[PDB]
Order: sequence, then structure tokens, then C-alpha cells
Amino acid sequence: LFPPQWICCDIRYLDVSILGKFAVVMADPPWDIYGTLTDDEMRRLNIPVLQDDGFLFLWVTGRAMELGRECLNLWGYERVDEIIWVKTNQLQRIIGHWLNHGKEHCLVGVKGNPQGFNQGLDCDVIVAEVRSTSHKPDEIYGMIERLSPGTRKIELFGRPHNVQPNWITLGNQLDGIHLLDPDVVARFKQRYPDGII
Amino acid sequence: NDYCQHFVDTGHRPQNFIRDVELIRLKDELIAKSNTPPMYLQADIEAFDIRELTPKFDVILLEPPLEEYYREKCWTWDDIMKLEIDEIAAPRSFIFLWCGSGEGLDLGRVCLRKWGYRRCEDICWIKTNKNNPTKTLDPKAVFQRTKEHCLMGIKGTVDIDLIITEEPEIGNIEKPVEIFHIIEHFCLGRRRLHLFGRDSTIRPGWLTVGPTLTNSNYNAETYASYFSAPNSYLTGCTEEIE
Ligand SMILES: O=C(NC[C@]1(O)CCCN(c2cc(NCc3ccccc3)ncn2)C1)c1ccc(CN2CC3(CCC3)[C@H]2C2CC2)cc1
Repeated sequence: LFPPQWICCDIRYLDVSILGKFAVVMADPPWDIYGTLTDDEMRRLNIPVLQDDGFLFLWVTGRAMELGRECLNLWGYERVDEIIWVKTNQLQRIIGHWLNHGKEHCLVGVKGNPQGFNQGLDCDVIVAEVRSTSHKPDEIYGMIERLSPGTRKIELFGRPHNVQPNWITLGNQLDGIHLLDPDVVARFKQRYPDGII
Repeated sequence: NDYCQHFVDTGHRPQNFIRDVELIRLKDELIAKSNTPPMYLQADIEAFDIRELTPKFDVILLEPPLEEYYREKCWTWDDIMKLEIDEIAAPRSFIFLWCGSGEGLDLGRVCLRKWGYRRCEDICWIKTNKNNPTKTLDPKAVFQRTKEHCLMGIKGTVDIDLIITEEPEIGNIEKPVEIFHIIEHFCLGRRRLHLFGRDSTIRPGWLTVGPTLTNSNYNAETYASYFSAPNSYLTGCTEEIE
């Protein structure tokens, strides 16, 4: 079901096995560098059930630059790329205690044998204006769409602005449960007959 | 304006459109005044006992020639990881490690931990292509690689983390001289080592060691003399002591 879908929930306790497999997973987790997850909770997240072949996009900062690599590898991925977003203002000028930070990082992991992807279409630098606090740039969805067009995708720890066609968004600040894919709707009713998690 | 779409359309990398890419010039003068004379040594570092380099360094810049630098003797991460960097670093010291853009972003972190550092900054050399708007991808690459990372590590107790310059010519392996400004502005100390530097990177305030150097002037005791008292603990950002 192409139009946006989402599930308000605590990603720790939701049974993600009901959602099927995704060509792309993206996550912007609350690392314990305000709703944080501990390193063990992050390690235990059931990312491995979500894909057999495809890509993982994992936003990282501070010590999660290292801890995100750990989770990525533990979850069964190999880091094959790292996107950086150069944060600019409206005049295309650039906006960790040793250096000032002009950028945010997003690791790119591959799992299995993905085929039918358009590798090489985008480059690994994003230049885009800062919207809000902790808001990631919308350009990442265009890059992800060109890499794997039309496929089903899932975002963990998304916010309401992050919902997108072809994406299912999980996050604890979304407004309720909105699901349209019939295979998912079935497995959700079966696993959650009273609609609570 | 979607600059990722614009790059897909035109071949112009998004960094091409960053614009602009009071008086921190006294600091520079003080750096220039306290700088030791340049010193340098031709050495084949695989065959070379690293302990011969004394004293222990406050700052180590490490720039191994990765195979990926030669797109059109290279060092693998295997070779690099077996370097005994911990034996020549001062107990409180810093490292800056050029990691390229591939597996080095992972293996370079292994090296930093192996030698006793933790990463405190990730510095990105972002390469524009204003003067030539295609790249031959590493097989594992999902995206076109238009940057390189220099990891900063610390062991023991003004600038941004971006360098933007135009992508050098095919087979030019030089890194932007701006990395030296960033390092020197940190005021980390005056014992500064550049491993795998070249004739073209020799620089005041630095000891350069590499296989392609054509001349040497390194002497252990002469080099130590620059840091004997009353100069042992200078940041390299203060006046020389009278
Ligand atoms: O606010 C956030 N994201 C929505 C939540 O929804 C909110 C609330 C907790 N969060 C959860 C947490 C959860 N379970 C644990 C729990 C439940 C209830 C109480 C306490 C703890 N389940 C579902 N969402 C996320 C958020 C916070 C920080 C950042 C960092 N960014 C910004 C950055 C810049 C480019 C992108 C990136 C960065 C590179 C590293 C991003 C998003």
C-alpha cells in the first residue's frame, strides 16, 4: 500500500515480526550519548527480522559513531557507505568539544544480496538547510527512492513529519495506528486483537 | 532546492554550492614563532623500528598510502594496524588518521583503539567538482564517494570539522594542507610527527618520516634539544621563553 503508514508505539516492545520484510530500513535512534535507550536495548532491537536483502541507514553522533557500527555489525550488516549531511542556512553557508560540528552522519549498511538497486546515482554528501531540532533532511528520502524505487521501507524512531509514501513509520509521538497494507493489517489484528502493544 | 536531485541531473556535487568555503592571526604568528625547524627522515616504515623515533610525540599525523588512493607500494589496513604507534606516542597525545572513504572508516577506528586512543572528532575532507562535472564505484559502494575522513583520536587526560576543496587530479594523492592548520590551532604541543609525509609536505614545527623522502636531516639528540627545559611543556601557541 503505497501511501504513508505509521504505528505509534514503543519500538522496544512492538513485535516487528508482523511487518514483513523491507528493501530499506532507516533508524534515527535516541542513543544514550530524553527518551533514551540503553546500549543493551539498542543491541537487542529486533532489526534482524526486518530484512533478508537490502540496506540500512543508521544516523549516528558522538560515541554512537562507534556504538552504531557495533549494532550495525551485530544486526548482521556490513557498513558499505557513510552519508554526511552538511548543515547550511538559507544563504548556503555552514551552520564534540574540540571542533565545531558542521555535519551529521548516517551509516549505510548492506545485508544479504540486494539486486535491482540503482547504486551510484547519488553521492554521499547532502547539502541542505536545517529545518527544526533533530529533524533530518528530506533529501534522504529522494536518495533512498532513487536507490530502491517503489519498494517497501520502514523507519524507526520517526516523527510525524517523517511519514512518506512507500514508508511505514514507527515512533512514540505518532498519532495512533494507520495501516493500509492488507497483509500487515491481518498480521496486526492477529497479533494485537485489542489494538494495544 | 534539492541538491541531491541537482547532482543526479547535472553531475555537480551538492558541495559545489556551499558558499564561503575576528583575527585568529595572532595565534598563527605565535604558532609560527614557537615552531621547531622542520625535520625529516627517509625511512621504509615497514622495515623500520619505530622506537628509533624519539622523544615521544604530542601529535601524530598518519597518512598511509591506501590502495584506493590509486584509482587510475600501497599500504593495506593489515600493514597499518601492525604499526606500533603506541610505542612512540606520549601518554597524553593526539592522533589524526587519514582513513579514506571505504573500509578505512571502520578499520581506522580499530587502529585508534588498538593504539590506545578514543575518537573525539571525525574531520571530513569534502571534495567539490566545479571544474569537472562520473566516478568509478568501489563494488560495495552504494553511493558515489566524494569525501575522505581524517579521524582525530586522544589518549590520556575556532575550527569546524569540514575541509572543502576541489577534487585533485587523478593520481594526485595529496591531502589538503588545511589539516595542518586545524591541528596546529588545537595547540596540543610541539612534538609533531607526520608519518608517510613527503618532500612536498615538510613543514616547520613538524618531523616528517616517509619512504619517498629524498633527503634526511633527522638527529634524535638534535630533535630532543628543541624540547629540553624550559621548553618541555609548551603548547606551541605561546611565546618562546626568553
Ligand atoms: O525525538 C527524536 N525522535 C522521535 C522519538 O519518537 C521521540 C521520543 C523518543 N523516541 C522513541 C523511543 C521509543 N522507546 C523508548 C522510550 C519510550 C517512552 C519513554 C522513554 C523511552 N519508541 C519510539 N520512539 C524517538 C529524536 C532525538 C535525537 C535525534 C538526533 N538526530 C537528529 C539527527 C540529525 C539528523 C537526524 C539525528 C543525529 C545524528 C544522530 C533524532 C530524533
